[PDB]
Parts: sequence; C-alpha cells; structure tokens
Amino acid sequence: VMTDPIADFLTRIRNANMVKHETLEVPASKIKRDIAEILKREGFIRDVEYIEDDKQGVIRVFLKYGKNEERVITNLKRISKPGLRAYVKADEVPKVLNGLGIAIISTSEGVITDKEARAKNIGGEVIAYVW
Amino acid sequence: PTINQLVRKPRKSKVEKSDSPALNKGYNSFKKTQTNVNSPQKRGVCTRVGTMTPKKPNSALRKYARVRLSNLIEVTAYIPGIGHNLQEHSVVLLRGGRVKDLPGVRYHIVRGALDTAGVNDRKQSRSKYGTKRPK
RNA sequence: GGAGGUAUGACAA
RNA sequence: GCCUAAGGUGGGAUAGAUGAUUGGGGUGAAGUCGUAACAAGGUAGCCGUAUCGGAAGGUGCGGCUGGAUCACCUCCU
RNA sequence: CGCGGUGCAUUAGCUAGUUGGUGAGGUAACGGCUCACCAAGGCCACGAUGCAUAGCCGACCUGAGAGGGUGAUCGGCCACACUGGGACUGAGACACGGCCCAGACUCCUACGGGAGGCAGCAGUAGGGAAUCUUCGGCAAUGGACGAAAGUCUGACCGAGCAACGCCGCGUGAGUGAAGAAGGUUUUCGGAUCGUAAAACUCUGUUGUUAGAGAAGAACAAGGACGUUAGUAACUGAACGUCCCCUGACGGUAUCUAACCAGAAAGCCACGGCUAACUACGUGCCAGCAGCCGCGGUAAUACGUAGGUGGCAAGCGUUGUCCGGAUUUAUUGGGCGUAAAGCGAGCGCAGGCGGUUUCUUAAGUCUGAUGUGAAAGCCCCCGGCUCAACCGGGGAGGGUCAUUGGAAACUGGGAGACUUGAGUGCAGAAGAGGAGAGUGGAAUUCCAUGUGUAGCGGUGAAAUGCGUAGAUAUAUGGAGGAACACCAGUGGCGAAGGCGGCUCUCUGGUCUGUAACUGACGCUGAGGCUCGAAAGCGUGGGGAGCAAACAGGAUUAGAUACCCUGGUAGUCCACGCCGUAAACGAUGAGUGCUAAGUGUUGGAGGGUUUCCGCCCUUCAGUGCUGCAGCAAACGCAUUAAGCACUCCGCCUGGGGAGUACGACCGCAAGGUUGAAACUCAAAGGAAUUGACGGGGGCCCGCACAAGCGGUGGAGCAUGUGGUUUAAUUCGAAGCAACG
RNA sequence: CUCGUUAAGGAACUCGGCAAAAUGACCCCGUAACUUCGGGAGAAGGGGUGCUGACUUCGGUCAGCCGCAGUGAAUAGGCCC
Ligand SMILES: [K+]
Ligand SMILES: [K+]
Ligand SMILES: [K+]
Ligand SMILES: [K+]
Ligand SMILES: [K+]
Ligand SMILES: [K+]
Ligand SMILES: [Mg+2]
Ligand SMILES: [Mg+2]
Ligand SMILES: [Mg+2]
Ligand SMILES: [Mg+2]
Ligand SMILES: [Mg+2]
Ligand SMILES: [Mg+2]
Ligand SMILES: [Mg+2]
Ligand SMILES: [Mg+2]
Ligand SMILES: [Mg+2]
Ligand SMILES: [Mg+2]
Ligand SMILES: [Mg+2]
Ligand SMILES: [Mg+2]
Ligand SMILES: [Mg+2]
Ligand SMILES: [Mg+2]
Ligand SMILES: [Mg+2]
Ligand SMILES: [Mg+2]
Ligand SMILES: [Mg+2]
Ligand SMILES: [Mg+2]
Ligand SMILES: [Mg+2]
Repeated sequence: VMTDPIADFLTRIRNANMVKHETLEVPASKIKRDIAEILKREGFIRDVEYIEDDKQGVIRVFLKYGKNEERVITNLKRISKPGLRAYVKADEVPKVLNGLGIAIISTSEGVITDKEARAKNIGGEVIAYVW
Repeated sequence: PTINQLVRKPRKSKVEKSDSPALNKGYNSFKKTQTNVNSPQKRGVCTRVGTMTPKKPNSALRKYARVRLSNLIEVTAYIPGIGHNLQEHSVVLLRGGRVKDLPGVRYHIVRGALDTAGVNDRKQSRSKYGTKRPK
C-alpha cells in the first residue's frame, strides 16, 4: 500500500526520535534522498548513508542529539497530505517558527528550502515543515 | 471527515431560528400567504385577558392576554407592570421577549402605545412601562 | 496479591 | 388561409387554508392509582421480538454485562 | 464563448424542432431562427429535469483572517410599465406618460356615446410597527428643439417635515465652608446631598433686537475690434480681446454692535456575570427577570425616597446581521464509555496509490503586457471657524486573460524492475460450510413382572397424580431433541455463528519455497449477497421445555414472582422477515514505535539415543507493562500511540426514530427521515459522604438466657382533645408528657 | 290504444327520472381512485368518417367540391360519484 512514503519516512523519524534511537533504515526514493540531504546540511541530522539493493535503494540515517538527552528535532509535519495538496507562491512561502525551523519545498529548480525559494522569488509544492 | 467527503457533501451548518416566529411573518389579504417580514413590534386584539400560575420555584398570578395579531397568528403575551386598562377586544401593541415563568409566553405587551394605559404612579424605570413625568 | 471463565413519604427553601 | 393570446370544456398533477371528529405529544407548588428502575431496588438489569394486561410493566425465546454475593479452574504480580 | 456566484435527490431521469445534416426562406447579421426532407441522435450523478427562492454587480456590516450576512441610498448591466399578445412608425421600441385587440378595474355622460391606466414629483385611501410638502426656480448643471434670443424640463438645483443617523457646540465660568436651611440616614455624636447652593466678579458660544451684507455667475446672445483659410470681393464661418446683462435659495449664510445667567438635561442601571448601596412599605402577594434566579415580616434583585455609576440631546427596549461559537472545524473538531463506526461481506463508478529512464506540460511555479470604470475601504495631501463632510493624487483588489520559460512534484504517454498484490511447488491445522446416514446416555410414553400407600411440590402449604396399582424397581420397545468427559481469555469463519461419529462435495487461512505475472492494489457511495433469537406462509412433526391460558397459593390487591398442568412455538424442508447490549459498545488497509510472559499452527538452526530442551522467525490467541495517548477509567506490536488513503456517522436533551412522503414486506412492521413546541440543562468518568431487604470483623440489656414489671382495675400526677370568661405560656419520636 | 313532432323551461312530475328521450358502428388519441396486479376499461373524455383527382408502395397523405347534417337512412352502451 504505502500511499504516502514521504509521510511514512517523516513519522518513522519522529518515532525513532521519541524513543531516542540512534539510526534508521528506510526503503528510499530520490525525494527521500533530497530531504535527507537537506536535513544533513541544515543541522537536524548527524549523518546519512546509502545502500544499494536490487529491489530498492535503502537509505540509512544517523540522528542527532545535543547530549545523550536533548533532541535537535522536535517534530515534523507534512502538509500535502496528499488528499489536499499544498501548492504555494513565492509570497505565500511559509516561515516555520519565524526562521527557527524549516519548510521543505519542491520547485522548478528542485527540492529546496523556504530560504532559497523566498530569495529566488519562486514557489511550489510544500511537503514538510520541521519545528 | 476526508476532503473527498467534504466535497461530496459540504458542511451544512446548524440551522438557526428565532425566539419570536410570530413577529417574523406577515399577511397580505389578496394572495393570503405568510409574508416573511422582520418586524420588531406588532398590533393585536386581545381575545382573552386572564391570570396563570407560574413554574414551581415561583408562585403568583401572572397576568396574560391571548391576542389576535394583524397577521392572523394568535399569540399569548404578558401584561407587565401593576394594573392595566385591558379587556377583550382591546387593541394592544406587542414586543418580543420571553417570560421565563410560563413557557407559552414568548411575548410582552407595551405600555403607553395604544389602548394600553400607561402604568400608574411608576416613577423609576419609567420609559419602560410608559408613563409621563410627574411635574 | 489481583484478574478471564466456571408498599409509600405534600411544594419550595 | 396559416400562425396565434385571451376564453370555454375535460381529466389529472401539485401547494396551501379550512374541516365535524379523533390520535398521541409537551408544559403547568402541593389531585388519584400503584411502585417499574437506581443497592442483589427486594424476581439483576437492559437490547430485539412475540403475547398479555388498568398503568407502570410481566412472561417466553435469544443475546450482553453497562451484574452484587459465596465456592472451583487458568492467567499474571 | 471560457469561468464564477442558491437550496432540495422526502425531485433520476429529461427532449422530440429536441440533436445533427442537404436544401430553401428569414434577420442588420450567425445559426432550427423557420419549413420541408434524411438520420436518431443529444443532456445528466461534474446533479440534467422538476420544485422553491432570488434581479446581478461595484459595493455595505461584521470578522485575526478564512469566511459569513445584505444588495437600501450613489454608479453600472438587466427586466417591467393595469394583465396577456401583436405589430406599425422610426437610425433606434415591439415604446411608463404611443397604436390595435382580448381580459380585469374604474370614470363622465344630454344615456346617443366616449375616456382612462402615478412602480414620474407632490399627494389620497387602504395595508401596516412605520417611513416626507398636493412648496419655489430653471439662477446653476444637464437634456430636447431652434441660426439665435429663447420655450420646455417634478431630471436637477434648492427650500420644507422627521433627533432617522454621523459630526460639532450648548445648556455658563471664577471665588465661595469642617460645610446655610431643607431631603435622606444616624450608633442621635454626626454623615451625605455639598462649593452643590446663597453671595460677589466676569462672558455672551447660543437666544432677543438693530444695522452691514458674500461667493455660488461660467455665460450665451448683443455692441465693438483684431487674426486665420476661403475667397473674383464683401457679408459670413473658426479663433482671440474688451464693453454689455443674468440668483429660486435670499436680505439666508456671514460680520458687527446692545442686552439677559438669564429661555435651554434627561434616560437606564446599582445581587453576580457588570461600574455602581442604604432607608421605608410589601410579605411566594404585588411584582422583577438577558442568564444564574429574587420575593414566605429585617429583600443591597419588587415598589418608592435618598445616594451613586454609565451615557448624554440623547437613553433604554424589541427585531434583524456578524462575532465571540473551533457550536458544521479548509484555516480549525470528533466517533471504546459523553453524540456518533452502518451487523458483516462481494464489488460497478469514483478517491487514492511502489521504485525508475525518456517524454509531455493538464495541474503547479514564474517574467512582461492588458484590463479589473467612477464613487467607496486604505495611505499622503488640501478646503469647509475643526469635525463629519468635500475634493485631488496614489495604493491595492482577479482560484482574471494573452504571450514566454522551468519542470522538482501530481497528472498524460512510451517503457523497465520487483519489494506490494497474486499464480505455481511442497507441506500444516481446523465445532469452516452444505447434503446423507449412524450412534450411546438421559428424559417422556407404552408393554411385562415385583411391590403397595403415599408420590410430587413448598417459606408454608395447596392444586395435581395415586388403591382402577401410583412412586419406585428390573427387561425391552416407540418417539423426538441435544451431544457428559475431551473443552481451554483454545480453534475456524467476514460477521451471525459453528462442539457426538462416519462418508460425499466444497470454501477460506498459515508456513516455507523465490519458479512465474510485474503495481494488476486499497477503500468503495449507490447496488447485490449473508445475517442471532422472536415472528409470518404451506405441509410434516412434536420427547422434553414453554409465552398465552387454567387452577392452586401469596398479596390490601397480584392481570407477577412460587407450584401443578399446559397451547402456539421450540424441530424438519422451502419461501418470507432483515431486527439485537448484531459489543472488542473500538470501520477497513498499510507502515513505524520498549520489553516481559504463557498458548495454538508452522518453519529454520544447535544440541539431544530419540523424546525433549534451547535460539530465531511468521501467522494468530491472552495477561503485565515503558514511552506516548487519555476528561478520567483505561489503551499500549491483537493500540484507544505516531502517520497516511477511503468509506460510514455526530453536531445539546426531549418531541421522535414519531409524522408526511417514497421503497420493501403476506402481515407484523423495517430502511430513509424532519419540523412545530419545550428545557437550561441532559450526559461521561472519577472523588468525599450517606445508604443497601451487599459482604467481612467487632461491640452494646441489642437479641439469647432469665428475674420483675407496663398494658386490664382503682387512685395520684402530667399530657392531648373538648368545654370554659379564662381553663396562662412553653415543651412534641428516640431526645415532649411525676 | 300504437306511433310521430314541438316554442321557452328542463325532473319543477313523481312514492321513485316510471316511461320516453339521449348515447349507440368503425378508426385514431387518451383514460382516474382502487386493486386479489388479472382488472377497473369499450372508464371517462375527445376528434374524424361523404364525393372527385394526384399520391403512395397501397393506409395512411395533399388539394378541391357539395350539403343544416357524410356509420347522412335501418341495425348496434347513457355515463360518473
Ligand atoms: K453476539
Ligand atoms: K426581481
Ligand atoms: K409582459
Ligand atoms: K429596587
Ligand atoms: K412455522
Ligand atoms: K457500607
Ligand atoms: Mg421496585
Ligand atoms: Mg428489580
Ligand atoms: Mg402472565
Ligand atoms: Mg472568528
Ligand atoms: Mg404614468
Ligand atoms: Mg460590583
Ligand atoms: Mg426594574
Ligand atoms: Mg423590607
Ligand atoms: Mg454512545
Ligand atoms: Mg475603482
Ligand atoms: Mg427462528
Ligand atoms: Mg493492559
Ligand atoms: Mg429476652
Ligand atoms: Mg393501669
Ligand atoms: Mg421522670
Ligand atoms: Mg319542449
Ligand atoms: Mg319532486
Ligand atoms: Mg327506463
Ligand atoms: Mg345510420
């Protein structure tokens, strides 16, 4: 089934984060790779690695904690559910927590942040906030 | 609900209604139909004047009048104050408002309007109950 | 130690 | 001469007002009759159905625990 | 022509010149616009058709916004002109103040015949809760006509009435006390009305009077001149510069001066929500009341007086709209117990959908251009003594349109892959289902003997059965129904449900296998199917049990519980019914997320002589429990956690699962499914108490064991009634009555 | 007695629409409540019908003509609640 693997990915991250697990493994796709790389280079994750197996490329994540205890991620949320898909313009780009989080957007340029979108004056499909 | 459901049948609001349906309707003798008109007051003819017993926490003789309206809806109202010039066939003016004592009285009678005499020797809250100044 | 099954009483205050 | 509004006739459809009489419903300080439920409510109760009866309700069938009590098995601590 | 904006499916079919075509006609023009002919097509679940409702919009009110509600004044488009139809004229009508005809309605007649149409401005009647003078002028602005003056103009300018609304100013100001009297209150000392007043000083917004007296006016024509291009040439046309005259409002605005504090403040509320407190009268009466609720002899809740508070030429009240109301949740809610998961499944349509190359570009994003009238909202300016208001300029406003790019994502198309889904190989289990037959136990009945007075039943009895041989006892036979042990929060099935045994046929599930297809899947309205028990139809059957019913009892009564009997029914076959506390009171699917423990069916592995034990793993089936969730109870890899797709369902309680309608049904009745009116609660969970014909433990002249009394007599004393002029008043279960 | 016409009216006659009158054939259209779903139903209610030429693909059809009237006479249901 898996009618929303993006949200499954987000929720698996959330669950592991709540139990304070250290790593994850996911049946990956290119959009998941993009999101993982964005989180890697935005500071919500320590590390990410790839695995190539015949059915589908697995992607494994290594999460981040300020201490043994403190979490860097608090919660995520998909907006394009997809039952109601969220397309937005360069002015309607969200600002997650006045800049303390990040919204993840896909545009003509590619999969990017609200920073780059509101700078370039583009918009697109919103697929995830991150508090 | 899912958004598909909300498109297949949208949110249909909680239907509202009035505390005075008798005032929100009219009557034209030509076509003889209820004309829907939002009227604050009305005229009527008292078809009965009497007293009623109120609900349990209270005990009293509450003065009512059953009235025949301009729009041919017959209505029970309350005669506020102390004393009245009212009888059967006495023309009267009616305003809205419950009387929490009896259930079947959604209306009040107005003083100083028509055949209703102004209240006698009421000096405070005087506009209410409709009696001119003592000079 | 704990779980599943096996006659009438006035009204209001 | 064609077309044709109004009109007449006809059987239907549709919406409403009125209608002897009747049906239950709701409200109304101190009317009557029992006491069905709430405790094991004094026959455990309720749900559906049938039937009965002044009225609550009762009885049978099936189901449930939203069942109180003492006595066994299995389970967990 | 695209797109958009209102309710019902208790409205599912609609149309026949309707849909298209070949001709012809016709219109300013396209075309079924119209006629013939040919064909049978066309619209719709993306809501056609029908019913109801409604002018639409800019805009207005509200709101954080999303949105909601309205469509008054001003502007735009549309439609109408007593109702219906038709044309003429004309550039333009199928014509408000035009024609013809039909109808309704009225009017004047000399009674022969005519005439008319205020939803034009005023105005009348009526309706109504209710909203204007039967005014002046064309001076302005605009329009018709005319060469022009000018004529007309209920358009428009103005004035008038209305506190209907918004804005502004008033209704005097300064000084004036331990504080006049009087009102109210009092703890009788005082307190408050209160610097409020009187008094003295000042002012004249305003008002009264008398004088002065704007702008709005531009003009046009006319009297003069001058320039242009037309001229054979002048009048004349166009253009410029002077003279000339024009105001309903109105002798109003406005300004000046004289005078008087003099002529100018009330409404509601004061228990809490809510700012604001006492006195008197009243006594669940009078009355108050937006909600909670006040009032029953000491009312901050009624009424009055005083006092205070909020507003102020207004105040309050009703009615309507929005908000608060996340109380229809897109923003922005929920369904274990409160409202709600259809009883459950099979599946058409739709909604959603694994990874991935290439492609497109419908969605999406984006540049520029155009338009989105004006007025209005908003920003900056400026004039009205400020303000309202008025004017100028700007800004913004579109799920808007054309063109031009990207394409990451969704979608479209051409493929490719296997994890999902399914097929195949091999195995496992099983009250899985339907049909057929067979069984032992027990009851009931019948037969045969033994044996004889009670058996049965109850809290008590009794009805009953039994001496005609009961009960019971032993041997058989008939008949029906259900399957002791095994049997377990064990198994199967989608649910309901399914337990003896064997056979016939058959379904789903699980495990590995990794051969095969290669996203084929999930959900699934509307439909179809199954569906406890009761119940209905037809025919069999009927052992026991048992509604109804009978009788006995009980009871104040007992239409019941108890007893003895006992009919339908329970059972079989078919056909109907289609409801349940149809419950895990938890929709289905997928994924992720501590652990513990048992258990059912397997598989694999490491041992074990095998058995067995251990470790791993799948599919179920229980308990404990971390995180988290939860209003709590409780849930927790069989979620009620985190998430996503779809379906169903809820929007307070009752009325009411009722009525109306439709469908279904042999009927009973089922499915869908409201409103009027009514309440300010209904409800869930949990807590403390109290209670229990609930349990446990304990105690007390509490019972038991006993002794002696009261109640019966007479008297004393007290009490109740009753009589009395009074029989003083109080005391009323224990806890009043020597 | 058996028949036929009748002005205006039209059941006022009468115990009572008795009797008589009216309808009456064929084609086409259309046809309610209720229902045992078969019916009701020939419901009701309407229209047309003659002659002469063209026309069909043989019945419809068009045009014209005549009369108060075209099942031209006779024979044939009155209906509804
Ligand atoms: K059940
Ligand atoms: K209209
Ligand atoms: K018309
Ligand atoms: K008062
Ligand atoms: K039967
Ligand atoms: K107790
Ligand atoms: Mg009881
Ligand atoms: Mg009981
Ligand atoms: Mg009975
Ligand atoms: Mg709001
Ligand atoms: Mg006119
Ligand atoms: Mg207060
Ligand atoms: Mg008052
Ligand atoms: Mg008092
Ligand atoms: Mg519930
Ligand atoms: Mg504009
Ligand atoms: Mg049955
Ligand atoms: Mg638990
Ligand atoms: Mg004793
Ligand atoms: Mg004695
Ligand atoms: Mg004593
Ligand atoms: Mg005659
Ligand atoms: Mg007669
Ligand atoms: Mg006859
Ligand atoms: Mg004939």
